[PDB]
Amino acid sequence: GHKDIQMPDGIRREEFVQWVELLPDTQTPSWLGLPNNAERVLLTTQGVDMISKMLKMQ
Repeated sequence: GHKDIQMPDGIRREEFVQWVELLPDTQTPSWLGLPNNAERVLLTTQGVDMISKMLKMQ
């Protein structure tokens, strides 16, 4: 949505590390700049891969 990642104001290493630890832990592909549906495409690809492997399994 309208939310965006804000860069830390700290000047030392420890502040940056503390910012990384505090990251929301809900990463979406839009963090990287990709569209949010890239994750859905990847999941679809992995599902088809699992289907292919289990088909090879019998």
